[PDB]
Amino acid sequence: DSSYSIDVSADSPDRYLLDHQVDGRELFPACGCLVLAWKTLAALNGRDFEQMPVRLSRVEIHQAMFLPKSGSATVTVSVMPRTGEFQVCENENLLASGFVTCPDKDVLETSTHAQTRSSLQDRPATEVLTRDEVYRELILRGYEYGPYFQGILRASVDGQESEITWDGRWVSFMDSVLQMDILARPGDYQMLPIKFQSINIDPRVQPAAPAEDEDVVVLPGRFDPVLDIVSAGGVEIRGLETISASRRLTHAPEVVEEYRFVPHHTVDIREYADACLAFAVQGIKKWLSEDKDKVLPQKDLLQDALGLANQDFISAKAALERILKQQHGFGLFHTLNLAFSEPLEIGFRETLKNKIHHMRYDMWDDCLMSAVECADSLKLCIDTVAENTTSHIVNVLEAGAAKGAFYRRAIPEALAKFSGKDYRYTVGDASPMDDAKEFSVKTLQFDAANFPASQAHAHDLLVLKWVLHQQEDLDAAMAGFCGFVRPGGFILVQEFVHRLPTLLAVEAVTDHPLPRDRVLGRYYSAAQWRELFRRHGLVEVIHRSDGALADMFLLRSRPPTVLHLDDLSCSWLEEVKAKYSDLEAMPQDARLWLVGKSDCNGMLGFFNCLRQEPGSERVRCVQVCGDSVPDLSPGSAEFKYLAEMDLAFNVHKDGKWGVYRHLAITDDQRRQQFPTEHAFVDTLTSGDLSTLTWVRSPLNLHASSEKGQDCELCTVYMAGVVSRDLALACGKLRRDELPAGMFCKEGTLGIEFSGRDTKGKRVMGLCAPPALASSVLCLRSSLWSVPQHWSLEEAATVPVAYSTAYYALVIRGHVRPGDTVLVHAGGSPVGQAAIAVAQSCGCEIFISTATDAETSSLKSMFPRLKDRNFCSCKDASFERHVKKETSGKGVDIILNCTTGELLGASIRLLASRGRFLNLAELVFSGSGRRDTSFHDINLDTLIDAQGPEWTELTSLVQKGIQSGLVKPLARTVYAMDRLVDVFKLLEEGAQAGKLLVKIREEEAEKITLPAKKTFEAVPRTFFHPAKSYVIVGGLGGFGLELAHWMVLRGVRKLVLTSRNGITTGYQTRKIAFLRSLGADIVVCAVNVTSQAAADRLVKTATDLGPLGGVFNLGLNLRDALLVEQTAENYKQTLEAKIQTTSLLDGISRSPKIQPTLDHFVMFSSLSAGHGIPGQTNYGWGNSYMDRLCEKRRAQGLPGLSIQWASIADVGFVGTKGNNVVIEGKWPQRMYNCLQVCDYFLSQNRPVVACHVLAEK
Repeated sequence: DSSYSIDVSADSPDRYLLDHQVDGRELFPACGCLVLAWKTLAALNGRDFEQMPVRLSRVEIHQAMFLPKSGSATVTVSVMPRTGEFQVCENENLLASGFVTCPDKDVLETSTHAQTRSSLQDRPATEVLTRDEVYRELILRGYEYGPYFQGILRASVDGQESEITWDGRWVSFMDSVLQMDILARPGDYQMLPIKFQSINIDPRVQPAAPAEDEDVVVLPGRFDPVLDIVSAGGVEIRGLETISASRRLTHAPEVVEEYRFVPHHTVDIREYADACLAFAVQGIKKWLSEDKDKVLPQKDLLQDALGLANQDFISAKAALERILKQQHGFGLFHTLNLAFSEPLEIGFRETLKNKIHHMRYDMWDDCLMSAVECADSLKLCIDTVAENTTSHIVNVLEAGAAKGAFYRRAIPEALAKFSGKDYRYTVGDASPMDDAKEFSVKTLQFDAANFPASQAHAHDLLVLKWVLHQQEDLDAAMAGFCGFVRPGGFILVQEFVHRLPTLLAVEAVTDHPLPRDRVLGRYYSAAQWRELFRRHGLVEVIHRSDGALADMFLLRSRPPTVLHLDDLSCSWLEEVKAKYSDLEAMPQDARLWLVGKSDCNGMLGFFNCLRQEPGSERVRCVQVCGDSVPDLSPGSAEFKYLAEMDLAFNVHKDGKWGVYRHLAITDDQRRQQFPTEHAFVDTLTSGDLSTLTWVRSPLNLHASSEKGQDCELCTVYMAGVVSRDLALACGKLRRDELPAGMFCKEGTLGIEFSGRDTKGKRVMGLCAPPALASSVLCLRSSLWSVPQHWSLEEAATVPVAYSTAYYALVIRGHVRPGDTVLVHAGGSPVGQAAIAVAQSCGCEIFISTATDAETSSLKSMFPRLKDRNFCSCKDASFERHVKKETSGKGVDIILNCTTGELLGASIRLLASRGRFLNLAELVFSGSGRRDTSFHDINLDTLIDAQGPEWTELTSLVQKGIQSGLVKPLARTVYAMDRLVDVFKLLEEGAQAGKLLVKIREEEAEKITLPAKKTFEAVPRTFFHPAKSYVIVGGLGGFGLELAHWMVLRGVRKLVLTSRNGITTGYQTRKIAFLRSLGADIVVCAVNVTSQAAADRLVKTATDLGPLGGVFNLGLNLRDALLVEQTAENYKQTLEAKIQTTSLLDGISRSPKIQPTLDHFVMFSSLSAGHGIPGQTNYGWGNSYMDRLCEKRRAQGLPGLSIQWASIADVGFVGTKGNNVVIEGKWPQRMYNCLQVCDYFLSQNRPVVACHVLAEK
């Protein structure tokens, strides 16, 4: 137990160990455990770990320790003297094991140690990867190494020849070599090493450690793929079996949101409101009729309310009870019932008020009170305020916080999503507000006019939720509120207009009494509210209603210079550049009126970026879209109406004035299952059985034609489920473990199926994985015709069951007349199939049922079975029974299906020349029966590799079907929408025989067309393999990864267009990999700027195949403030987005390509939505692209514009470090970006956005 205490403090040597990060976690590298075992062996043998050649074999990695951010950890090492079986473990959980020894000269076997010349230099840059790209690949996979572990200086495109930087530390060097190995196997899944085969270290031949001044040593390293052996300097790693991992998003969830032009102006909420009004009216009538003790608070007020409403308790109570019954959250009625029905004796006020205070928490979340404060309206109001205040911090004050509790929904749904505009929010009310502790805010207690002068004019947004109908002197209270607001600030008001008597019942208790325009002495109408706002220097900028109770208003405290940027050739650039400095010298009461009315006027993004720059505060943008162009000439009624508000972002559309704002997309909308003609079940979050759901299938795209062999598309009617499907869905069996040919498939669940083939003839059989689906593309060789007298509910049981039975007993077991067959778990369908086959051959069968009901059922299903041929599988008793009944010889064919100690017991029953058919081996190898045989039976491999054996098996099962041998087993049909329960039951072990899923009900006729049907399924994104897609500028950083994802999703014909073509080595490696996946990548270098260039591009695409999509990913970054912006920069930036986009749009809507195009996509950036300082070219380009895509969708044809915040890894930000924050937007990962893109490609919205917020 040579314990090692590692330390990771600042001054400790091992600080570098914190550089080995894997998805934002400081994992202790396996190389560390290897080096620790090396040192332990060296110490135990009286040697130094720098001059002792070592060899670690059979190494296996169990767990990965998480290094503390700062502190120390303990790891023990326990090696055996003779065998050298080390065991590196910490605390109670083992980390790694294997054997470690010290061999003689015969330690290294590669000869790369002797080699000293590199030769990697003087090779064209197009054929060598530098450190930056070599580690860009690995960070893309998920390994994010720090500078100390970035121990690779150069690599070849083949990934074979490479250069390592030796600088003393052994762990860094070993992890560099392992990084070489990982680089040798491309992909997109976070590979995790588990088992090695041989790690030989020979420090003697290794070059000596550099001194401090001798910089580093460059060591050559080579990876031989024949044996899969990576050797650099003095190390030699071999084997490296690996598994997959499910990644771990390092940041907060991506905030998907759709751009939309938001204009200014459960139970049916109106019905709820009306019913509650009637209930309140009758309850007030009851109270007035039962007011003999004169205890009713302000009886005159409630009499007035009842009289105004006028203009049985059981009846209305039943009305509201029924309306509740037919139906989330119902608060108003519950509180009203509590209030009306309560002992009204002396002291009523305080007890009832305390009860109402208890219930206020539920009262907030009511489907009538919270009917107007939907996420949409709050986000609209808050973002309007945010983009109309010139400051990095926005102040918000909430008066009467206790009554309203606005923050409840304004902080976590409209403020917490702020990016680049910090929010300072404070509450105020005479009552304590400790309940606001969770939502961190500063408490400024007060209430009226005795208004704190400390915040005299230091607020931008004042919140008035149900606090405007409580004051008496509305004029003075308004004067105080308006004072509370900075000039140009906003006020949020939420009031009641209709159905006042209801909730007046409540206010008469909980609210302060008031005397008595004044509707009920306390309330004002909508028009009256607007009059009140008008009288007090306030213009209502937004008005939202709910039609029942509540109305929200966002109000603002009230020689123009127009500048029509109608031109799109950047003459406006010079015009505005000259006219915009004139604002600075001008007084602060004058603003610049930028007016844009063009076919695709792009001012939205341009101004969004320009706003950040200094001196832009007094600049107003006016975007005009659509016809009915408003009169924007100076002196026009529209212009007076606009200046009455003076809003930064004002847009016109459909004849109404609104604002182009972002709106969040709730998870209820990211899983809206749509109807599709084909679908297959899959697990969204791999490893969880609670997420199984139906996803659209690529067959819907008429991709049913398979190049290999001839295939037939069958319409499934009854899809079976096997233990294999559970093993895959749960996560016990990783996808990559499946045979090549099933890993590239669409899904991986379900094999058996049965239904009508083309022309309708009923068939059944196994197939590729995507069988548990509403349609399957079988290979025409795995199809048996359903006989008569066999309804499809029964044919779903023969396959897999009898297939495995025959394949085990006959094809491989070769059971003969005689011999003894031990069938474990005779209850399961495979057990019964094996019983049938074995009894057909005539052998003696020893069954091992688990329970007793299974024994009775089997005995009643098979007459010839006696009572001596049964055992108990649950416990290790079957061994005794089998050995006693068979005279100790032992059985011959053990169709075993158990594991663990039961497996050892089963192995200890096998007789000489015995065949152990393991359906699920380590113990077996140590057998003592001499001539034996062990057969691993995995039907998946046979299904994939349909050699002669598959045809022979098909023939055997068909011949059996012709006879009476095979017959359907016990079946348990489960409805379609019961996948989670079906899989859970399959996990439990209480499965009743077989398990099926009824996709479609069988019809009377025995041969007919399968009719039509639509299935609910979450839409995925798949591409037609016979089409061609162009990725303009796809050769950059994002483009390449988008192309790899595309090729994974089915694209086989690509045109990666770039400026100069292939320049670096990373592009060449990516091209080679994509072509290795079996795709046609015709890289061009056509800078699309004229009709001829685009025509040539389309000619290339068509020569590849019919054109289907165009993913424009080009960009040009000439960042510079508008005060010092040159026409050349604008031209160079727009020709990358505007010219190319316009030409592609013009050429893709021609008659010859329009009916074949479905994926016109333009990658944009948020710089058009949220602005970036001094990047107006990017903003104008992005705005134009978004407007073009909106026009496209309005006109038909596909259209899409995805606005990104910041992509990590690939971009230059990834090279400098994927942590730099811009406007508070963390650099988004890649795979998360790809998943968001996957959702975005298959949803009908013109322009969308996606950004990841950074920890403030």
